[PDB]
Amino acid sequence: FHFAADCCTSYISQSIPCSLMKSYFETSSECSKPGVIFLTKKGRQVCAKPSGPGVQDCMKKLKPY
Amino acid sequence: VQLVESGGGLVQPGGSRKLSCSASGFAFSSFGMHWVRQAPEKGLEWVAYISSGSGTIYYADTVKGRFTISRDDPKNTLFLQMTSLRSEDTAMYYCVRSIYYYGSSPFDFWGQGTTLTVSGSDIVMTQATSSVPVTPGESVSISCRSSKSLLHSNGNTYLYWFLQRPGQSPQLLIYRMSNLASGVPDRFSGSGSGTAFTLTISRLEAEDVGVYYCMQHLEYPLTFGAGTKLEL
Amino acid sequence: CTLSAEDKAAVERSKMIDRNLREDGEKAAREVKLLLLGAGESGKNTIVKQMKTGIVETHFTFKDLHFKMFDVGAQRSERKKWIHCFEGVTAIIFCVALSDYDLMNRMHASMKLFDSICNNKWFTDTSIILFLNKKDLFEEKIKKSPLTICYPEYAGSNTYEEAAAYIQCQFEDLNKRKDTKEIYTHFTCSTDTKNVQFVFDAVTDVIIKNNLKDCGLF
Amino acid sequence: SELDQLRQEAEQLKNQIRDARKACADATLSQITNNIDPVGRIQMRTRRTLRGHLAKIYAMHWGTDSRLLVSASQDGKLIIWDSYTTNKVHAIPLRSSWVMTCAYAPSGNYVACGGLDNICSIYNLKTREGNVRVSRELAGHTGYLSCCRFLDDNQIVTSSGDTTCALWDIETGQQTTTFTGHTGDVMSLSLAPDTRLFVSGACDASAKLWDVREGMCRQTFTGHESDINAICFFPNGNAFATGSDDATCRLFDLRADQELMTYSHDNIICGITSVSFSKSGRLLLAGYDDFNCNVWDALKADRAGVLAGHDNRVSCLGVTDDGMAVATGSWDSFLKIWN
Amino acid sequence: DYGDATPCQKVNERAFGAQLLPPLYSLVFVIGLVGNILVVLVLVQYKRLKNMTSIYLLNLAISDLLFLFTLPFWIDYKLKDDWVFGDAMCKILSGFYYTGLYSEIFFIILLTIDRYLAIVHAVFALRARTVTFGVITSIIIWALAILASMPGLYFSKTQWEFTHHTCSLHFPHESLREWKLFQALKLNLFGLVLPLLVMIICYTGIIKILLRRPNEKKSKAVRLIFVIMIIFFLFWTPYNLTILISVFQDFLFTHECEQSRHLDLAVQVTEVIAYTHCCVNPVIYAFVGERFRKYLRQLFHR
Amino acid sequence: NTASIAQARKLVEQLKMEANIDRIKVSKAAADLMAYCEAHAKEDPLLTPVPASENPFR
Ligand SMILES: CC(C)CCC[C@@H](C)[C@H]1CC[C@H]2[C@@H]3CC=C4C[C@@H](O)CC[C@]4(C)[C@H]3CC[C@]12C
Repeated sequence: FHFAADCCTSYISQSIPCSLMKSYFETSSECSKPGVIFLTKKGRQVCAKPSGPGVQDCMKKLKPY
Repeated sequence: VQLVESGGGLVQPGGSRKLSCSASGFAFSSFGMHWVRQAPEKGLEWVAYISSGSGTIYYADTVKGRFTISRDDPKNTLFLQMTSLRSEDTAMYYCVRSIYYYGSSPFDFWGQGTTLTVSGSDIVMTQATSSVPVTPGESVSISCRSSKSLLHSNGNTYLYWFLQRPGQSPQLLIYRMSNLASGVPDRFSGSGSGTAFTLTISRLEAEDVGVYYCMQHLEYPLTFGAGTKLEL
Repeated sequence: CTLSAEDKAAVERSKMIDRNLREDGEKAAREVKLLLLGAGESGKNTIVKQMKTGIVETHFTFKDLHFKMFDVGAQRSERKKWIHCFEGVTAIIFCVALSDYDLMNRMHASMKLFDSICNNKWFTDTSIILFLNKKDLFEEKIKKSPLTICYPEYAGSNTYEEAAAYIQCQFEDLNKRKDTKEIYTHFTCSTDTKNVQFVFDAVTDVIIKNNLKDCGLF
Repeated sequence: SELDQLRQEAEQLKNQIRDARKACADATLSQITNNIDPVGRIQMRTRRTLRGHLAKIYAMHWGTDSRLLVSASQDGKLIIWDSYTTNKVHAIPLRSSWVMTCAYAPSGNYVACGGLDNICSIYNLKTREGNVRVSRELAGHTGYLSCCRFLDDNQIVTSSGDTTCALWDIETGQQTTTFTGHTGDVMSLSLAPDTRLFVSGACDASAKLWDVREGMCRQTFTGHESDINAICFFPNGNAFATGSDDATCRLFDLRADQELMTYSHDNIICGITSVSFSKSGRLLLAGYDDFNCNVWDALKADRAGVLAGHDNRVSCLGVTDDGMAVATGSWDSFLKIWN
Repeated sequence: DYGDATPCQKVNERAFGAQLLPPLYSLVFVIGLVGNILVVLVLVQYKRLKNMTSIYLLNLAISDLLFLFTLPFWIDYKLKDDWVFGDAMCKILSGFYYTGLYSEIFFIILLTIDRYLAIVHAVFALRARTVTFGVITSIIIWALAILASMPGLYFSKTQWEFTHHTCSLHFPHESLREWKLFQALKLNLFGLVLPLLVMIICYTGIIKILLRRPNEKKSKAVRLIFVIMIIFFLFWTPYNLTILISVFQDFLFTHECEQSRHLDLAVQVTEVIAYTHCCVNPVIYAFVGERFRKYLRQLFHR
Repeated sequence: NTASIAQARKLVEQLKMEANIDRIKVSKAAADLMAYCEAHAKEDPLLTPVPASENPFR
């Protein structure tokens, strides 16, 4: 029904230090470009590619908890 | 109405033979067809059944897996395929017509049969007599007994009576207990109560001598009695 | 199931009877049934001979359609008692002789029969294929005998086209249900080949209207 | 003028008959059954529904054993039904599909069929070949067959739309006696319980009582305003009920010779297609074109019940000889059994 | 430090969707159920005059109900903005939604071909418009509708998004765009091009025949046909265009998720109409006909 | 017309014989019919329905 899920339009250029990041998310297919949401202690979320350097190993580390 | 059997003869054990039954003079497609054997000295034994339109098929437990029944309705013929023939299969085979609906008379016409020579829950019916010396003109009472009552919730008692004259095929006499068959004199009568069954013959004739068989038609397999023979 | 072996064979025979009654009904449902009707001494026999004691049935085939025609002539009994047997006929062929105007007046008898048939409660939605026969003899006679003797109010010349159109309109004005049933009119002679095709076209229109009612467009 | 004198004599003879009847009518049936308790409300439920006819059902007839039915439809088939199990015993393809009547012989060996072909066909049910065969075609009527009833395996009475009835010997296929005297189409027959007499109603609004052996009319009964479609003897054979297109049933007594009762209601304006009695004769059952059947108290003229459940005209009725069940047939293609 | 990229936070679109979509669906669902329940009731009532057209109309009603089943779940979702259902519930609902759409379109195609065959080939249609062929083709269409719904079955998922829970499709990475196109091309070549092509080809012949020998009931039917074609086109075309635009939204739009917000809004608004076609459907194919009106009136009387 | 003379003669022949009938009073016929209905009241299954056990169509 096209929930119009929150989506990403720009990506972080640096490799993620995710010690600042409590959680992760992979965007809904309603996006044009696939993306990953990261949620922070300071609380402002950011976006990164699925193929990013730190994103893969960190989401493996930062599994549902 | 004619049913002419063909095939038979001498066959070696473990072989195969095909028996044919050519029907003429009746509406063959409308009729279910049975195969019944008679051992060289024993009584009748029901072998196989194919219904009208080939919808249902039954076999005896002693031939299941070795014998096959088919009907070619357009060419008016019934076929039995026999494989792995044993010594117990030596018998004369009778092709028997049957029709089923309210008020019909099943097992009413028997073929002439062909001779084949080979080189637990069943309802058991006992005719506790093998010979009855008789004289013309007197009354005769033959009996059959059933392991379970042949009376049904329908009110129908499924007891058939058959007569085999010497050197002849069996004839239907009483089809559903106390119903006289077609072309049978009134001398014959039938009575019974659930498990005990009596066929009464009045003003006995010389033609009436033969072997009398009680049969059941509650469920399959169909079981014949041992037979009672009338002398003189 | 609490049925004997013989009861089960009886049920199996009953189901075989079901199958064949269904096959027979399906075969019947592809059939075009025609009620052939009209006054005596008309071209009805000519129509029958061109297509090919109580009811007489004729069967013919045309363009993969099979037709059954029921001549109910020779049934001199009260029509009201058996006409409802033909409720559900696809069409009624009605034969009227054009030569019968100058022969009560016989053409007026044909009109009385047509009026009684067309406005019958059993044929409210049944179409009529009207055949005006013997146009050749009508051509000959229209010279000697005017149409005024049959129609007092006729004000036309003794020509085939005008008098024939007058007769056709006179018959088609007897339809009191013009919004429910069609009348197909054909002008045929003793020697024709196109009568079967005209009946085919009219029956095709009737089938198409029935299919429109089934599909939901009507 | 012989004709004028002859017409006069007919007139005074009719006046004499009317006078002798008015003399006999000292009291009415409604004045003698006024002390009789009503039957109450009669509710009957469909117990079986017989499906397989693919067209309008015109006639049915119970067998004397009270299980088997014969049913005739415009689809060109007779069906012999087992009423207890709903199984079809036989299906008989008819040579002509325009059937209007069917009969089942009291012995159970034969069924009769006829209609717009002006022929009464006798079909043999019990053959050595195990099929149903046409045993005979009876030709000789010049109108359609409207009813037929067996007296025995070898005698049948038929009624025709040629204004006449006929008694046929089946072996030779010949009419042995013809009954003339109706001036309109004869619609229905009914045989007396002893089969010495039979009544026939016709489209002249008249019912005639005939003696079968002698072959001549005994009595004529009038009173209906329209065509009589159905007729039936009372169980004992001393009365009969007729049903017509004027929405009325009338009970006539043979020995009194008058109309005896009228069964009608303001809410009914349709013709009556069929009538039948119950075994006691206390109930008269009628089928209407209003798509249902009414059960009347035949002695008090009250409506005792209704059999609703058909989607079209109730074309035929039948009460079974042992009295347990009613069968209704209809133009909706279905037969129903009621208890 | 990592403060460069932020997601767009389409909050106002949630609010305005909450305003429109739940109330609109509350009516679409109820009127659709009324229409389709009265349809299946009138059918499966005669059990006599049931031909190929009745089979196809019954399966169209079943497809409509199968679609309508999923709505109350999505009003619940849009009202709470919280998926309170299981993962398997999303699998089942996605399958139901996709098979409902595809089967509805295919059964409209079957009804149109049925009419074409009955009207243009009325003599041939005597030996072809049989109930057995209706059932065989209906099962083949149902199987094709199930087959077209497989991606929605396999890929649908659930994830907990930050104080709420979402139900979505979550196609595999590196083939998102590829997959999306395929999912759009199914709906646009089996849901727009094919049904309009079939409807035009059949209805040109049907109109050609009904224009010969004109009558009042012929012109009424011709106007009804034009109404059917126009309703289907205007109801279904904007949905397919919105899906195509959404597939390639990154190339088309210069300023992303400023106009893309309005794109999502347009997609929701258009889906409203595309679903409302499910309710206009039983009126077009059942109510307008005389026999169905007759049978409904008889059911009313009893 | 001689045919009508004959038809007429027949009609009279029939009216005479239908006139000479020993009719009984309507009251006695009504009483007999009512007595028949009273006599066979208990044997009529449609008027006094039987228990479902002995109803063959239950
Ligand atoms: C999405 C899943 C769970 C449901 C898929 C629907 C299929 C499998 C079911 C639902 C609708 C059903 C059809 C509904 C009605 C008809 C018409 C009937 O005359 C033949 C059977 C037929 C064709 C049914 C067969 C079974 C069916 C095809």
